[PDB]
Amino acid sequence: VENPSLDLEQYAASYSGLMRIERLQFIADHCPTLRVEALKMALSFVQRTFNVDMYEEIHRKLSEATAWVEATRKKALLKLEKLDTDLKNYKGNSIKESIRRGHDDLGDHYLDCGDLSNALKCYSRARDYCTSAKHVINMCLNVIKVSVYLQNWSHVLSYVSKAESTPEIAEQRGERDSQTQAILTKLKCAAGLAELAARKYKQAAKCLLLASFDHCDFPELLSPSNVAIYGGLCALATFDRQELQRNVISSSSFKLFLELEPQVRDIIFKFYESKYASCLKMLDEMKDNLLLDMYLAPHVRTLYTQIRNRALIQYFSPYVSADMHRMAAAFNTTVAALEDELTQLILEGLISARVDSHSKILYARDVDQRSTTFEKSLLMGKEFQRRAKAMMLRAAVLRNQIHVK
Amino acid sequence: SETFTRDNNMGLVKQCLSSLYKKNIQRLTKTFLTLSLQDMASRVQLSGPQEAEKYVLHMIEDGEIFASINQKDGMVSFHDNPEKYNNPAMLHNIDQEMLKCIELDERLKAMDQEITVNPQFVQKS
Amino acid sequence: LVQCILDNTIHGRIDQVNQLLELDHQKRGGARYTALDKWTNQLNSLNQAVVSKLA
Repeated sequence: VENPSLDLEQYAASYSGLMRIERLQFIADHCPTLRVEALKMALSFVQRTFNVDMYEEIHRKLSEATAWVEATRKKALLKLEKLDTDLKNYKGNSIKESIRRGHDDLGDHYLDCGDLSNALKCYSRARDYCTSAKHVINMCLNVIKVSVYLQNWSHVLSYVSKAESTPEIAEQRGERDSQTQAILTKLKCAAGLAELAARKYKQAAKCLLLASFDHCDFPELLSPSNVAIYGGLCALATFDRQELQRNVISSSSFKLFLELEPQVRDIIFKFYESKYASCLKMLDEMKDNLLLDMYLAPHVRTLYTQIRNRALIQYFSPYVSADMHRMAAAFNTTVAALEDELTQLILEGLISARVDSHSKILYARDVDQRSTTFEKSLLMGKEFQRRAKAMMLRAAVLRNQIHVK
Repeated sequence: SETFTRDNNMGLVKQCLSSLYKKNIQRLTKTFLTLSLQDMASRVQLSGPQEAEKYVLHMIEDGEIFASINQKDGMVSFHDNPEKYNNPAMLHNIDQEMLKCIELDERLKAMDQEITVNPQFVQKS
Repeated sequence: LVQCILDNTIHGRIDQVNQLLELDHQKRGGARYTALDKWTNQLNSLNQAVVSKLA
């Protein structure tokens, strides 16, 4: 599936830093005619990211499917021993301050080379050596950032709730609105990523809309370009009309995010304005691009289904009888195909209507409260009488001591 | 087939096959006001509008469904209007069920009065 | 009309096939049947509890 509509000028400016190389793992499978160009930039890229055991992975993957180079890998391995020398000095001093200060700066470094297992174990044992309120604040950012890389959330969720409640709700006033690095914006983005991966789109949107663009420019946790995409897709699928208007359209904080991507902004506005033919068309074009997003690929199919289902319910809400020819056109589908979609919606109970497949008109169904109440009350009486007469026979077999040996 | 015939309940299983068609047709009433005989036969797998017409007609005769057949357009219309619970016959039905509950209550009260007068009882209470 | 109905500022529905707007001058005090529904639901669970008290 070739997608030549992708504007490389905009995409190259959307990601910055380490996220560029990670995307190419899946993209390079079906995007030829750039291997020679990639080698040109590879002269200044082989030394970058301190790759040691990633180099063997890339070349073996395509070779198994369908020595100047090997010299670089062998030479770079010697640098692994040099970094171990700095660790010895801190232990010899036997000073708590010296170890604590250098630990935080050294902690970020093991992440780059690839010692994920070693770096994580340090924070677990260092918790008992931290007693000050400040030391509590710093470790929260570190453990969440590392755990995101290895894709776990059971530990993250446990510490997220405790940190916000145990110290008297973030020390009441918040310790002069935190330090220079505002952590309040960072946990909101982290919570959205954690809840989105937990198949909880409603909570992910809520934790993503409460973010300020002025303090949301960290190219380490999540790109700001797709923050609007995540916060818009999740809110569109889960939030109702009251929640969408109050939390998205009228939200001044989220308006700045929408300026980054005009496509997602127009999709949400068209959905609000009951313009479904145009809104769904833009979603179809964007669907292929979202499939390449690492945090959004598995949720694309379910989010699109929820958005379309919400559109179908909202379309028929102001109608007591709707033409199926106009309804099908508004959803870019045929009358016969739309009839199958409405059959599942009515059976599930999301739409209270019936389909007249002679003139192709969807008639809203108005239930009768009096008739419904009478029939369910008589059914309850019939079931109760059967149950009572069955147990009054059971009292006979229990009294008479009847059983099978 | 061997298991069901060995247990001698052959025919009860065949009634399950026929009741599945009725169950599928009854589900059409929860979604449609008017369905073509051909279209209905494709959803319930009856393989023919003539077969669907006979299946629907039998259900109306037995009272399992509330529908009518229109041969002018080849359509089946579902009339979901069982009862308005206003006729005096509904009052008669209510008092028939009420009398059953009253008689049930009389037996329940009488049998616990046998427990109270039991010499074995009240000795352990 | 669709925007007003979705915003709950107009209480009515649109009959598209007839180009009509039927308002909602209905829905009187039928809360008696709603109360009877709760009475029936509570009774439905009450029979099961009494019959299945201990064994």
